[PDB]
Amino acid sequence: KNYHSRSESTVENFLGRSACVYMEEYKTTDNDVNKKFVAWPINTKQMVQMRRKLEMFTYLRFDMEVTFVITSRQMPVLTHQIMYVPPGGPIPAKVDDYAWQTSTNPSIFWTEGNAPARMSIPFISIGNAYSNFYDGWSNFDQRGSYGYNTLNNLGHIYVRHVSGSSPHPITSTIRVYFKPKHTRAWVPRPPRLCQYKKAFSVDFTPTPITDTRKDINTVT
Amino acid sequence: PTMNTPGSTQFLTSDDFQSPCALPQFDVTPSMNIPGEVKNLMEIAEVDSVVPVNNVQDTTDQMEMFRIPVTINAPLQQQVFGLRLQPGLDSVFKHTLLGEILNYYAHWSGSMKLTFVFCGSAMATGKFLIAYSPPGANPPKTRKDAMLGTHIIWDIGLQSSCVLCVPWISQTHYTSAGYVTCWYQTGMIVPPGTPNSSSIMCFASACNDFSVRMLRDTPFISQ
Amino acid sequence: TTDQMEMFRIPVTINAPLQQQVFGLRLQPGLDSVFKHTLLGEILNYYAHWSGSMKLTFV
Amino acid sequence: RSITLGNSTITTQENVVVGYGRWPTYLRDDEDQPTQPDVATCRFYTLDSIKWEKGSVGWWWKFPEALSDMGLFGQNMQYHYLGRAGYTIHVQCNASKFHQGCLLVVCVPEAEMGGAVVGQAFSATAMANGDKAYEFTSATQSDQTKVQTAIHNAGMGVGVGNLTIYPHQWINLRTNNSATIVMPYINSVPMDNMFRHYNFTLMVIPFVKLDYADTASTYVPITVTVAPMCAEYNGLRLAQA
Amino acid sequence: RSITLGNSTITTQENVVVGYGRWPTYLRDDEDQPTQPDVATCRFYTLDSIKWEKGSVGWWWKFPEALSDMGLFGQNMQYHYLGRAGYTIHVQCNASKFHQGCLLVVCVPEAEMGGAVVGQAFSATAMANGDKAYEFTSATQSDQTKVQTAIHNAGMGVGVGNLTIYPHQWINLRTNNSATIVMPYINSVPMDNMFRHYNFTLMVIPFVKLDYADTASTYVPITVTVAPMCAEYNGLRLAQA
Repeated sequence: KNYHSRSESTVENFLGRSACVYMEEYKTTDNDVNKKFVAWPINTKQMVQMRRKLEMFTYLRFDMEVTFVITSRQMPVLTHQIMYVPPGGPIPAKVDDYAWQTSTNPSIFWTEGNAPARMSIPFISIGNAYSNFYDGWSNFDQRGSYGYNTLNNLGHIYVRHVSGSSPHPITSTIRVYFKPKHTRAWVPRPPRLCQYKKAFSVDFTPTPITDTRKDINTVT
Repeated sequence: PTMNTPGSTQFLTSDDFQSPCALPQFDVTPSMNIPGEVKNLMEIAEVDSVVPVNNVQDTTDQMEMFRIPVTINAPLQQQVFGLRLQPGLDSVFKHTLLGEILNYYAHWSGSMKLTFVFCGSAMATGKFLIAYSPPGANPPKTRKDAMLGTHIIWDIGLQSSCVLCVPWISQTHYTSAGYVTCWYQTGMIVPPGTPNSSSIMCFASACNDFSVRMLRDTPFISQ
Repeated sequence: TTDQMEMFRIPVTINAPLQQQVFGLRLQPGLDSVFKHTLLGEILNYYAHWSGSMKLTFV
Repeated sequence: RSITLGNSTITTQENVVVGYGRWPTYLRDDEDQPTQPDVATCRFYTLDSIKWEKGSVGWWWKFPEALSDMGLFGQNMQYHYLGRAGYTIHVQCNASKFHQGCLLVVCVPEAEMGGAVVGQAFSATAMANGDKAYEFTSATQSDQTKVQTAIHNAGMGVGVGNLTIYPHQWINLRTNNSATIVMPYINSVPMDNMFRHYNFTLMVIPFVKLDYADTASTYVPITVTVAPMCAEYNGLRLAQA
Repeated sequence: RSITLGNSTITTQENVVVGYGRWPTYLRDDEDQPTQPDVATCRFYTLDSIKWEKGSVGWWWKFPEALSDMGLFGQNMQYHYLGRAGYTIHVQCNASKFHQGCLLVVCVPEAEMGGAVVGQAFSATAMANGDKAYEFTSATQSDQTKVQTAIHNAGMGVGVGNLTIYPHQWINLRTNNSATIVMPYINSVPMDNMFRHYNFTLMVIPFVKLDYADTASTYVPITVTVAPMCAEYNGLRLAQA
């Protein structure tokens, strides 16, 4: 052991890590149209560890990048339409409709046997920074939703399997990796001390501050 | 030190990459200087357009939508018309030039210009109270209430065009929106041998500058 | 511990011998229960190597 | 001795803890969107006087809802739409030398507070309701339509000892008796509607309970004085042709 | 305010009464007889805290036997043979403003004390026995193996009012609360064995009894802090040819 100095504690290389955030499966043929494609609203409040890190700041400004790892099991090459609907775009409600054919939705076409698909979504928002915490209401009558604003909203990623007239009976599994880039953070905030109970609320149940020991004078 | 990095072997359908020319060794016909070159879609929206203010529930023909009626007989305190400024969702401005350009975007803000031109007899005279209500404010319910706010007394006798540059025009995606109302103040006065009706037309523009951000498809013509 | 707000108070009283111990601490701000959940504790637990000096003010 | 501050009301007192080293300042220090700075708003809007009893737990006031019924400031919130303001908060208590206690005067920006029952919603009248000092309570809260209000977790689930990050000043009755916190405007949008959003919440937390000996006054009156500084609004008039 | 003295331990305090106007100083300031100044000895060796009760008479500590079991100083007394040292004694008591009393802090050089029974001998354990504050008593002492211990004659037969010759400082609780007496080395031989001879005896004598009113602390703790300054010893190594 010796002292020296640090530079691994800078905000950018603290919160900037690739981490899995969503994993889902889909089957190209079945009786449920819900399961013929994958939907995924982008948010960073699903992975508990990742959430806790980001919630030590109130305002955050970053442009993310999303990498997909797709595998498939049962013959020829198979292609995937990895569409990105940005906020206030049209969303598909079923596999094959005009919402897939929309030309304002950036859509990757990646075929298997090649290095993973990737794209870098920029800083979308009409605000000047995403806000993790919001202490307000959706309307000024104050009877609406609590702790929700639309300026921290991010789009949806919809993945479907590009198929011919009659699909195969294949099934695929996707995994999504998410990594902030060029992070800036403003206003620090105390760490969490309770276990999360909701993915959107700040709800908690009271818990003791710290673990107990036999006596104040007793230390071993 | 590689170009086989993940995320560089795909069709991203928004590529800015250069591509091979299908037939090189072909000479193109050089460009001609044709009148009226366009450089922005914003130039289109900065052209005045007749808005259909009148669009009552039961409308006999479609050419009376551009005419706001003004008549000799009508009380001295009566309302001429009402508008809600929101040039992207309000039915009045929905299909005007300004409306069409705006609906191809998802974020926009700036100021618009409303000119009110009296098209009528050359012998009529009177006054009106074009009143403006701020975004948060409720529309006035009486002429007296309207007069307290911001108001322009437009003299039909000495002018025939009233130009109102209105600020705080934003997307707002009930809603906070301004209001432009107009009220009788004197009524229309005419000498013998003159019609007992006249009309007011209305125009809209995108003023000095607007800013539009993020493309979106129109929700008008369906695929 | 009856309540959780008496954890921040070290008691001192009129009656108590002249040679008696007030409190004890073991400085190890990353594993000792006292400092485990403080600001300093939380930052430290996101790392696997750390060293330096800390400051203790008694008011 | 006594540096008598005058604005339009006088407050005699005798450190300043700036929020983050940023003083309140106009947005103009940086047509389409004209603004209207109201310079008559500032003056000391002294709030009600809470009683610090021996068996008390803590108190909080949501801003700017505490000043929603206070004079000109209150009126402007109704009239105007978008507005931004910074605040100078003077929390003073008056106590003798036979009274012992400690307080943590802390301004917490954007504090979202969870419900008492997990997975339930509560009304806006459970957090703020004009000028009232809502009271934190010992143990849990089992009233469904209330905020969690457990003192040890500060009603946010963050642990009460760690609230020292935020601009805070300690009123130890032993020595000092005044706390001046100059909170600037902190938001991610230049100016916002003052009804929808509660910008910050002032919390006064007694860390050491009041012990008053015998035959002395049984309460210590804590008075909060808020002066809105450098308040700007939106223009209400049309631009030129 | 508080002139924090540091040596290797810290003592915060806030006149110096020099013994006779002579500060402690090395004998070198003036082979066959080499000396070895130990400069690590000084530091504040705080003694035990006596309780000044209402019914108390007085206290005394023999030096240098009080520091015979205190750290490095204690060790050197066993190792080395001949040694000389001067002392800075800080006698501080802590009392309120509702307590009234007077103390005479006096350093008496070479005080021979007579036995309780005339013409009898007593053991060395009757005067000193490590760090203990031996207590003077009212009236006579009839225990044969004890020192005379009659307060009015100071246990020497000299009259207690006349002890003001020796370097003394009065701790009147009304005003001051600290006494600093810097005693130099006074002996008729340059350096002497530190077990055989008790160089001086510190006596604290309450001239006015403590009256504490009602429902206040019934004792005033008097703490004695001794720092040996400029301590010299004898060399333990051979000379050159």
